[PDB]
Amino acid sequence: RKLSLQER
Amino acid sequence: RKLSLQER
Amino acid sequence: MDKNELVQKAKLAEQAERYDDMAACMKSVTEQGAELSNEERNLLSVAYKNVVGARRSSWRVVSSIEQKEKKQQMAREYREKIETELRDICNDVLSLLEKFLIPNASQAESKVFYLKMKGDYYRYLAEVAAGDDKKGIVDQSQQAYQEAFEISKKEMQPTHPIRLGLALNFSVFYYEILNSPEKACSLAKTAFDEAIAELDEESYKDSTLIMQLLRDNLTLWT
Amino acid sequence: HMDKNELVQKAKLAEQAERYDDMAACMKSVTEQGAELSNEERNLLSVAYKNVVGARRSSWRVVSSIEQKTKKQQMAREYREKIETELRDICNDVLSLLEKFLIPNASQAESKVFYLKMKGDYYRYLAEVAAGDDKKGIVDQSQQAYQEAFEISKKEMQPTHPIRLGLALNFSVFYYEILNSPEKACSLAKTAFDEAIAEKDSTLIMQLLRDNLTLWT
Repeated sequence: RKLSLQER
Repeated sequence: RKLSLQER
Repeated sequence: MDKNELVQKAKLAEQAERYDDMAACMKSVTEQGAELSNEERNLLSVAYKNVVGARRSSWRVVSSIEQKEKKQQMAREYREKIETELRDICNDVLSLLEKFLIPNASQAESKVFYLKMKGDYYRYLAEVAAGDDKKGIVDQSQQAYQEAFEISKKEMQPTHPIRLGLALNFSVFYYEILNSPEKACSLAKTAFDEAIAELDEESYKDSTLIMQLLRDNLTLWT
Repeated sequence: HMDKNELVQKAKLAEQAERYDDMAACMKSVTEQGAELSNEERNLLSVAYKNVVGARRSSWRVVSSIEQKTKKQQMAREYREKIETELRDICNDVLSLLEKFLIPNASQAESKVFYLKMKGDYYRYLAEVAAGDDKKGIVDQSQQAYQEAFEISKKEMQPTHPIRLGLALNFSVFYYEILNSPEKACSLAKTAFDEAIAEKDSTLIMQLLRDNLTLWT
């Protein structure tokens, strides 16, 4: 998964 | 799905 | 820019999912003048099928938005932008076919492969044609499929995966472009049966799954 | 000028068509008309560029993997550096939109924090592939943008504002991944989680904060 925030 | 050959 | 450098950067581009890159690499390979190995041929076909596949999908999204005001004129202009991209790609492939690929195919199986590609990209042009322009496109696709079909009948087993892929896309052409379910079903069914009678390795998964493919289309068309 | 209404319409279209370079060009024109951006506009710009830079970061990670697991190795290095050049161009494009239009014009605190957070994100993405002399400078830019945004976010926003929470998340990731400071990263994440404990949007970002803390320990 993504460490950083979901903004896509 | 689509009906045509799926050529990855 | 050697053939094999380009083939390797092409394989990297594929893994990276940068398909415009991969296609440009394989285009360079092709323009180098020489016949394409099975490896190259397949890398070419994959690259351009993804490049065009993205535009085909985008086109679909924006058409079906345009069919549901100044927003409607936005959708129209944007669809035409995508259309010009798609058309330019298709004609790129078709030039590559006429200039290098088809006039160099010493393997009969490759000659079938390339004519089927030609059928396919005229088919994609035909999905979006609008006018008296469209008949000539449809005729080019149908004639290229028929040439491929013809040759595959002399030089190929009914179980051969290129012969069956050619049969699937030909039948889809009849269904989607000529709106003719009877010819679509006949061609599909004839190919499935001439295959299921001759199964008697190592490309098995291909044949069978194309056969599954053929079956599926039949089920949705009958 | 062009019609910003049209531009926002095209960019919603481009989004649905999965054409994010298009989406970014539309929203960048919108931005280049010099007005403050509404909230819808703000988010469509950020989403567009998140995706544009995202495809390249993915491609870079994947080609790096291949390069380090292999003549072939050297062509994988050239390819990586091409993706890198592309990525730097996207990142400086965004960053100069932030410095030239967005940040100067931001009326509220909410927007100023959002935009400086973005500034931190894109200097971070530059850092992920930066040389090493022109890399400490890039890291510093990211740090200070995050810092500025952090202070403001303390003053004008509850510990529960999803924008301050997302800012804490990305700033902590900055400490972990870029500065290599699992300590500073873990304290920052937790201090933000515990401060958001007292005072369902923010919960998502809070869960992400926790998952990261668990993985880092």
